[PDB]
Amino acid sequence: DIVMTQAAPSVPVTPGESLSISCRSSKSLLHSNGDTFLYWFLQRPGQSPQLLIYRMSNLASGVPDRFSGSGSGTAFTLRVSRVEAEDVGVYYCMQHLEYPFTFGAGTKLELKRADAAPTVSIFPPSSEQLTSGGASVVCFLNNFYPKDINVKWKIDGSERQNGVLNSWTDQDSKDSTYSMSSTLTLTKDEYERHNSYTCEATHKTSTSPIVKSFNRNEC
Amino acid sequence: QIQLQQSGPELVKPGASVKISCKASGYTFTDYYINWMKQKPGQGLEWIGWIDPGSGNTKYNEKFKGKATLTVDTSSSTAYMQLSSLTSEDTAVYFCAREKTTYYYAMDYWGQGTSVTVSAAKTTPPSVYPLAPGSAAQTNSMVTLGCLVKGYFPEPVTVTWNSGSLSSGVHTFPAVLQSDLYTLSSSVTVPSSPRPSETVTCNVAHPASSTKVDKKIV
Repeated sequence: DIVMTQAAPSVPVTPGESLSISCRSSKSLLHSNGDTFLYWFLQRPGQSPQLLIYRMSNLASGVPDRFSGSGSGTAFTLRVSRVEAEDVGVYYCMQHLEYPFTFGAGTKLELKRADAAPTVSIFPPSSEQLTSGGASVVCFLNNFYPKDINVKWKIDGSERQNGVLNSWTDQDSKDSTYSMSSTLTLTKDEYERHNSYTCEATHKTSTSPIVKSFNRNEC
Repeated sequence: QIQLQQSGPELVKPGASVKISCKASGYTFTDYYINWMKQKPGQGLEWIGWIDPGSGNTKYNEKFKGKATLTVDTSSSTAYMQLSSLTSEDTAVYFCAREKTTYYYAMDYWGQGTSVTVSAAKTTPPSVYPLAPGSAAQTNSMVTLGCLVKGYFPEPVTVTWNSGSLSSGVHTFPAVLQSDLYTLSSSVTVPSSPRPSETVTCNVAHPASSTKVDKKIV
């Protein structure tokens, strides 16, 4: 096995800018035939990977004039001239020299833009869910950028760390934002004992944490 | 019009086996190799093995040999891969890529992959719970509502808001596995004018259990 390594998991770039993705092999993909057996593919994202460049410096068919492969020995570099919306995805560098064939981790291309604030929202357990013996408090933090954010669940001022399940959507194609859905679950035995449930969110677009809350006896 | 179409969603339990397909079109099936790649939910991508369709000579990954059995079908233009002694470590997406062996050595086209799911043998219909706020001022225009789909198996779920009318503002979140079940939730940003005097009912569908549940948000 030849370990294929890709430094950064993700690399953000604004549309129009030039991107440079690095790949690193374990040995050396040289041949003597004069060719270096390196391959670049593009998963995108619920779509199938597509060959971009073969034999290190060869633009496959259909692949635009803006992509470009370069490097030597163990240092390989993919380069996009003008980043367009379609280029978004995980880029894979794979070797086709020794057996078995190995694939690099994968460097994802994210889009940059102006910072936006998370439109946080908190929802109390449904009347129907409660009657089933369970209680779930849902907190939605809609459109925001960058991707980084932190949700601290509070129950009567005490931080709840066990029982929370997060779910972040992929980067939106249209506005280039990020969404998340924090859900806390209890026993409808531990839920009745409390008054307030807070969904706190620490983001770059706020000097202080965005706090959304609700109290049980409150109509 | 050169394309490769794979079988699709696979229904397997531990210890059993499953046969993945990958029909090739738009070209001579015999003068091009056929690799098979595996991909964990988000762990990466890896080679399993190729097969020369001109003569069934196969080459496998030592780590997948003894579990993977590639077999072609020159009856027309189809390709198969058997996965025996399935473990939960096999739950993943498998791709089938063509290959220009001789000159380029370039894996040209690809299939759409086949999601093989091997679980502790569960199967359960979801429970849909409507999500409405606890208060809301009229000045606070864009009102956000939601639909919590909890306790189901297996994927996927068809979540819609009115009947397909409510398109914009729909955020259907990626389902995260609980213990032995899946759970997701969706939300919509609707103006403070329509909601109060207009119904919002999310349409949840579970093909696996063949159940349709409509729940009004109030």
